[PDB]
Order: sequence, then C-alpha cells, then structure tokens
Amino acid sequence: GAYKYLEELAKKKQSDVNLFLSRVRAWEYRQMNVIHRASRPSRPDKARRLGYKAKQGYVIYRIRVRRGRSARCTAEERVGRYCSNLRVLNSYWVNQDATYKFFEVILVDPSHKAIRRDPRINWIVNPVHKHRESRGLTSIGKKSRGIGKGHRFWLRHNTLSLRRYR
Amino acid sequence: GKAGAARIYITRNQALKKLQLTLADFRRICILKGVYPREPKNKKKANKVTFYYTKDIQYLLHEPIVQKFREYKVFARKLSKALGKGELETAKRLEARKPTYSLDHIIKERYPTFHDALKDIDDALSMLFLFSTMPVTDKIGAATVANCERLCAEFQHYVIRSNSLRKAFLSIKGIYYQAEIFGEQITWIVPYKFAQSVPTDVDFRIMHTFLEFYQALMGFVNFKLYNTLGLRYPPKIDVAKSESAAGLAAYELEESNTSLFSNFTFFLSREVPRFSLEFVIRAFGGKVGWDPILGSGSPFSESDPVITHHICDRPHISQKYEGRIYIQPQWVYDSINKGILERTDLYACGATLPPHLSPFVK
Amino acid sequence: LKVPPAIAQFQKTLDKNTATQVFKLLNKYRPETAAEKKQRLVAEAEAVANGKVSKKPYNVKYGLNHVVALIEAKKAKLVLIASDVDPIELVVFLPALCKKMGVPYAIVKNKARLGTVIHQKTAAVLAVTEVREEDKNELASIVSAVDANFSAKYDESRRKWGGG
Amino acid sequence: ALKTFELRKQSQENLAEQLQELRQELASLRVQKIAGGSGSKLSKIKTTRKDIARILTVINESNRLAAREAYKNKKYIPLDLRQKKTRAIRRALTPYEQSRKTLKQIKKERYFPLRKYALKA
RNA sequence: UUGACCUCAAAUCAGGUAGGACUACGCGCUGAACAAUAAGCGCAGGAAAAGAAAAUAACCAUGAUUCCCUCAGUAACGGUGAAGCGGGAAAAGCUCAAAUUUGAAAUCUGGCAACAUUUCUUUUGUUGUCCGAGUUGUAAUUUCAA
RNA sequence: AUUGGAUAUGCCAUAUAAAGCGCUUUCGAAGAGUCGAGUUGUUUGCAGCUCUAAAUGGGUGGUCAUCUAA
RNA sequence: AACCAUCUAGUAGCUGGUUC
RNA sequence: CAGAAGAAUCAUCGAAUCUUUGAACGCACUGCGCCUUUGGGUUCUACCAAAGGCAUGCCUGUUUGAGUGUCAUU
Repeated sequence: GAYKYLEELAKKKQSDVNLFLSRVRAWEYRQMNVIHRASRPSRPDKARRLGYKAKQGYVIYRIRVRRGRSARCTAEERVGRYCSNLRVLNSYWVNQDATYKFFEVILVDPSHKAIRRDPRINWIVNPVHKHRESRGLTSIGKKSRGIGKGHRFWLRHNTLSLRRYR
Repeated sequence: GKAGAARIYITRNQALKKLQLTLADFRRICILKGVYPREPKNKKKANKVTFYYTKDIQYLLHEPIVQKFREYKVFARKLSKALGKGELETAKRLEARKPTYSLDHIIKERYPTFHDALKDIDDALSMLFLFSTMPVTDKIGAATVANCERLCAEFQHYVIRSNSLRKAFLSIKGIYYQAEIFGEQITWIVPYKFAQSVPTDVDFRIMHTFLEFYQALMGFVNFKLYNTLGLRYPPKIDVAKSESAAGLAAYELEESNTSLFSNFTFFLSREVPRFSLEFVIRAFGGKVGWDPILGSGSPFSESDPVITHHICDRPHISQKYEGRIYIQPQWVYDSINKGILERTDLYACGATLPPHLSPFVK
Repeated sequence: LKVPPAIAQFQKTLDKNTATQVFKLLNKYRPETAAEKKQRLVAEAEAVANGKVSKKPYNVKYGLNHVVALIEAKKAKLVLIASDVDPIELVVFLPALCKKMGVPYAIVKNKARLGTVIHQKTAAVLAVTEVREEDKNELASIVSAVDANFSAKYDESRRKWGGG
Repeated sequence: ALKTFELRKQSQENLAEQLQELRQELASLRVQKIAGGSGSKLSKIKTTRKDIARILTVINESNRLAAREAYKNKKYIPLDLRQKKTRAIRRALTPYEQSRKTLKQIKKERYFPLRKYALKA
C-alpha cells in the first residue's frame, strides 16, 4: 500500500522534501481565508486513520491559528462554529511556521443519508454528539482535561454522607 | 417611466432577460408558438427597438420549449463528452435516449379549433410543397424532407378523395391550387421540378423551425381530416412504389364541378409536369395516366386506345393515335379553374397557347 | 524558489511522441465500463436463468495502493506516474520504489489523461502488469523507449535541486 | 345551528356560498345590537359565530384532504402536509437506519445469536 | 480547435441543517473576594460523563467504566488528604487505520418511474433505470484477545 | 384502540454461498509536531515556547513483571 | 464617581438582650 | 344574569384554525420595497388590489458561465 510510505514520510517533518512543502504550502494557506474548505486532505494518510472516508458526508476544513489554551482544541471549535450543521469528527496538524499553526478538521454531515445509513458512523447522528468539541469529547479535548487510565491522570469528598442508621 | 406605455411593451433584450433565453432560442420559441412584435402607439413612452406585449412574455415564462431546449443542449454536451473520452458505446446509447419535444400543446393554444388551423394552413401547405422538391442539404433534414413530402402526398390524396380542390392556376413561380375544406379556403403553391440552387442568403435555422411547425400542423390537420372522412391516419405507403416514383400511388387511401373530367381518361407523356396534372385530374374524379419514364404504377399505357385526351407539351407526336388527340395543360388548368371543359382543338399540339387567366384574380 | 531533487524530478516528463505511443498500448487495455460490465454479467445471467469456463481478463492496473503493491510484488512491467498530483507526496516515492524494484517507469503529463484510460476523472498512477501475447513486442518496444527517452535522458538531472 | 353532518355533503362553491350569507347576517345583527338588541340577538350572534366556524372547518378540512390526496405517493410534499410531533423527533434516526448493521455483524447474529436456555437446580 | 480535468464564481435552482429557550442534575472554559468558590461564557441528554487497560500489582495473582461500603481520617504532604486490595449494585462488548477484490468498485447519494408500507393519506422503505460520488480508495475481510 | 418479544404455520429464499472448531515444510501490516527533553505559566495533570524521536520498540512499575498511547 | 443584585448567615476579644 | 334542546362556562381529543411581534427572516422598524402569478373593471396593453414568495452561514446535488490553468489538439 501507499499509506505505509505516506505515514513514514510524515515522521521526517524537517527533511528536504517535507521542509520545502511545509514552507510552500504555508505561504499558500496564508493567502486563503482563515477557515477555508479543503477539496481533499493534505495528509490523506492521517485523515484516513482518524476516521475520514472519501465519500459524501465527509468534509475537510483547513484553519490557521496564531501561535504564542491548546492550539488544536481551538481549531476544532472555530471550525465547528463555522460549519454549524456538521459534526466535528477529528482534527490534525498539517503545517506550521513562525506565526501560524495550520490544522485540518474532519467533519461529518449528520443529515446526509450516506452518513445516516452507514452503521460505522451512525453514532454521530445522535443528539448526544452535538458539538463534541465544545464539551471536550474529541481526541485533543479528552486529552486536554486529563482523561485517561492510570495514576498519571472532587464532589464526592467535599460532602457529608449521612445515612439513615448511623 | 416605470409605468404606462413603458411597461406596456417589453424590449427584445428585456423580454429575453425576463425569459432567461438566448436570442436563437427566443426566435425558435416565437416561431413555434404565437408571438409577433407589437409596436406601441407612443414609441418614446414605451422605451421610458422591437417591442412585445408583457402578456406574451409572461405566458412564455412557463413555456416548456425553453426547458426542452436546455435539455437538448445539455444532452448534446454530454454526448460530446462521451465522444471525447473515447467511450463510443456511451455516446451511441445516449443518442437513442436523446430528448424530444411535442407541439400538441402549442397547436391547441395557437389553434383552439380546427377551423383556425385550417385557415392558417395555407402557409404551411406552401412551405411543405416548396420543401418537398428542394434538394437534401446539411442544413435541412433528409427525414424532415421525406416527412414533408409524405404529408404533402397525404394532403393531395385526401383532397382528391374529397374533391375539395376548386381552382388551379399555372404561374411562373409554380402551380397555385385553391381548395375549400370545411368551408375554409386553403391556397397552396407547388413549385415546379427544376434544377434550382440554394440562394445561401436566408436563415436556415428559422426556415427549418417554421417547416417543422408547418409539418406538425399539416400532420394534425391530415389526421383530423382522415378521421372525419374515415381514412386511416397515416395512410399506408408502399415502399416498392415509392422507390419507383409512383407518386400518390404509393400512398394508399385505406379506409379506417366535382365531375368535370369524370368521363375522361387523361394520359400524360414525359414532357409535362404530371405531378400537378395527376393531382388535378384525381381531384376532378377523372383517371390520369403517366408514361413509364415519368413513373411506375400507371393504370393505362401509351398504346392503350381508351385514353380520350393525351396531354403532351411536345410540338411533335410521331406515334399519335386515334381517339387520343393531343391536348395542352393550359386547357386542363383553364377547365379546372372555370369548371367547364375547354376546347381541345384550340389547345392542340403545335397550336398557339391561349392566355391563362388567374382564378384568384377577380 | 529551490526545490528538492525528489520533487524536481516531476518537472521532467516523458516526451510527446513516446507518451502518445504509450497511450496507444494503454488504450487497448482499458477496463470495461460500468455499462459494459453490466451487459456481460446480465448476458451470463440469462444463460443461468434458462440453462447453460473463460480466460483471465486483460486490463490496465490503476489505484495508488493497488499499483504500489504490484511494484513491491514485481508484477508491474511499466508504471506511469501522473506529473501533477495535488499533494505531491502521494507519488514522490514512486520513482524511487520503481528504481529499487527494477520497474520501468515514466512520469507522464495530465493525470486527467491517465484517468480517461480507466473511465475515471483522475488517476494518480497507471501500471501495465501483463499483456496479451500479441502486444508483447509493442510493450517491449515501449519499455525500451522509456529507458532511452526517460531513464537514459534526465537521470543526471533528477539528482539536482531544481528551480531557483 | 347547521350541523356538520349535512355541511359535508355539498361542493365548495355552494359551501362558500353559505359563507357570506352568514357573514352579513352576523354583521347585520351587530348593527341591530348597537341600536338596541335583545337577549336573542346576543344568542343569534353567538349561534352564528359558531355556525360560521362550523362551515369554515369543513372548507379547510376538505381543502387539506384534497391536498393530501393530490400529494399522495410523492417524495416531497408541502410542510403543511407533514408530521409535526417535535423538532427532535423529526431529526432522530429512523427505525430503519437505527437497525442497520454491517455484514460482519449480520454474520455474528446469524451463527451466534443469544440462545434461550435454563439452569436445572 | 473541438473536447476532458482542475479551479474560481453565480442561481428568487432542488433537498436539507444551525441559531433562540430551559438549564435541578451533566460536560467544558474562565475566575475574584471571603477555591476549580460565587459569578461570567460555551454545549448536551433523559440521564450526562466514563468506558473494554500504553490498568493494578509483587500474589496461589487480579482484570472495561460507573456508583455504594471499606481501606481511612490512613499513607503522603504541609490542617489538607487519596489509592491498590477487600465487600456490594450492575455487567456487554466492540468498531476502524495500517494487507492487492485485482479473475473483474464487488460500495454509496440523488433524480425519475413503479410497488409497498404507516402511530400517520402526514411515516418508512423496496425494485428498476439514469446521473453523480469514488481508484488521491467506496465494499467484503482483519483489530493483537489476534 | 395502538403496540413489543416469542410460539405455531403457509409461502418465499440470489446456498456455485457464509461461518465456528481442528491442523501448518506459508505469512502476520499495529495510529509522529506525537512520545520525550529543556524551559515558562495556569490549577501531578494541563498550556505555551525552543528542540524533536524509536522498532521487541515504547509506557508504567518492582535484570524481572505488566501494559500496547498518540 | 453614583446606583442595583449576589457571594453573605463575610469578619465581633467588643455592645445590648437572652423567656417557668 | 343571560342563553341553546345532542344540550354542557362538560370531559376526552388523532382533525382544522391560531392577530402583531419575538431566535424573527425582503429592506427597514414608522414605513419603504422587489420578483412572479392570479384576479379586478362600471376606470381592462397598463394600472390597481390580493396572494404566493423574497434572511444568513454551512452540507449534498443540479444548472450555467468564466480562467491568468493542466493538457488534448498535424
């Protein structure tokens, strides 16, 4: 397959090929809008493993945020507000420079029939997933609030529990 | 400025903008349907150029002709796309399923009654007759020419069977035939069979659209006339007879002074326009015979002595027979127009042709 | 600007004559259309519905994952890479993978032209794996032409940073 | 007071012809009552307002029923001839697409469904 | 040139969808004073969140999450203050990315036409056909327990 | 009256199919501006900034055990 | 500068009161 | 009080109706409009009245046209 080569090339982010493409595309993305639609993901390997399928109902959006809260968390929220009818699936890092960090956000149309008839993404149609990025339910949102398993990661200790027979 | 005479008339660009149709499409819609320019009384006030009533533009907004034209154009682009991509099967299959159109709604709207269509069929009959002899060209359609010729033949057969023809005049341009159908008077001009050439000066697209509308009106009129008279619409046509230039003999009128020359067996040689002579004789109830060179399927032959009058424009008759004295087409045309048989001796071969009086001239 | 050698190599494409001859062979091995496939299958359906064994099909191979797997298996005789893939890193390794596997490869123009062979809008790479015995000499002549007009040519140019 | 039973077996044009005759009659009684109206006038108004309402109902009932029949077996119909329920119910997954499963899951429930069993004590 | 592809736009074009309100409980962000404190802002549901171990342990080992009891006012820290084990309530497991279907994109939306179906003339589908999506990858298959 | 899961039974069933178990002279892909390092702030976690990986590797524990993140 | 709502039952060694 | 004699200032409730605003949506916020259709009328080309519509962001598709595009193009 070609996603093995694409994903091992994405680890050498400052190599000659990757550095030239980082600087060429960073200039191109700056001429576009702050949030602009992407015809296809700039990282087809990374979007594919984050839940993206090349089918109707899946949308890729690019957004630049200023460097200097989590940068990826704000990209998910800003795009979610821009496309209020879509559900933010996931997001990832595509490019950066001295000023901006560029992210691509995967959104899913909960009203398209190709989404509502697909059991593997049928879950995002339910109302409990309205604005997942707004409640810290995405991948970076969950990581932001320290959700995980282990010792590395209140109300039930500030209350007096008085039983009936005590 | 925004009201009154200015709103009364709509400019050609304004009417096209309201209908969202191109100039060629608007012209085709105007020709197919009923729309004519209407010059307002106050041209300066009407402009706040060609002027049209807003009622016609309002009606044409919902006309399906524009939608059908877009579908044909859209399908044509898709057919071109398939040819360029190299998939010939897709283009060939899409050719069969290409869009079409129907003029039944337009004909009913333009002519609510058959009387109005019959009264307005004089131009349609003339256009069909003119296009029945024109050579096939790229601009014209071979199938359309065949359909126009078949429609003209069916109309001639129906007129001959019903004896609706009243006057026949021989003009320089062609043969002018006047007939009365359902009270209405229809005049048609049949051009002579000559080696003409395309003037290359008139618009072929407009003429083709007018011919297509005329053919549709003629076909609807023929079907109504056949149903009223009991004839089968369309009449049966013999392929072998058509390939033999039998003329109206191929079109069988199968059932589903009208006797001026009834007691006469006219015969025509290969020197006169027997296409119009046979129709006139058939419309008069008589029997018309033609030479084998002119066509096949002739009921009579040259050697047959049963022919009372032999039509021949040639000045010499080496094989002249007895009882078949030569006559000229002018006498037949004069007899048909006047309703009384003319003098065969006066219009005999080698004699001065009497002047032809126009029946339409009063 | 200055471009790396792995991206600079895509500006040196196959010449017009060799590319035109390449697509003459490719157009003999187009995959059957969705309509032609349905016609063939329904024809066999009637032979089953009423009452009643073939040869292996022949077509050009397409798809990026499919073609890369064929090169790694050394099943591809000729690999034709589009010159204008929108993310260039999709095919930026293909010339190197084809060099490592000994696969005759060429960079042709207009990824749209590649897609037209396979009845698609767009193809990133086409690969001819194995053709009929009639076209063995035609493919062999093309592979020799690609060797001279693409591999023998350039080559020293593909190791240099382009642009600037 | 006219009954709805015999107000539903006539055509709309004559049914609408009963609208205005009741309309001026109601309007006339208001003219009488402002110049002196008895208790019957108050009731005659009260009877005729409900009487106007009764015939207005059968005009609107039949007009909608005509629209429902016309838009039968059509994919898209006007918003008026549609379910209301609640906004969230109209957005929920239909029972058909809630029951969709992958072919992997179909093979699970076909060969290994939850069996019905019991334990002997 | 025709013509494909990529763009960039347009349409009172077709079908959709978001806003506002409530906010006891819930999940984020932010924040003083006398502490995830009130407030402030953002977002849900009938529950939410969490969730099938990059988890504990040092045993004869345990086995997603959540809640209760206990551990325990203990370790640790500098008065704050857990957790493992243990006892209960409830229990259910799974889905992708990374493999060539390559002897056949096997996948999907929509238009149209019929046929059904209904909490329902209001709902939800089926079959056929055409168009589009899709090879820059849609199905089947696989998820480490393999 | 509207419904749910079963039972019984008629019809239909695209099974040339699809599974579990068993056996191997054949194979077995595992998520990166992340992990991690330095440093600066918020309340160890989190966040910014600079740098930036590996492949029996990596994480967390007591050579060993356990787990398999992004 | 003013006004309003909440934190608040904020802070009291001190003042007054504290029931047959 | 009054009022009707399937009555009721009744209950149930699956059908209809539901004025102006308000997330409030043609522009405005009183008014001023746009397009289309329909009709008036004794004032019929037009005018007038009414009705139907006319917010924004975004998703899927449809149609149309541009390009400084890639080619194709003997």
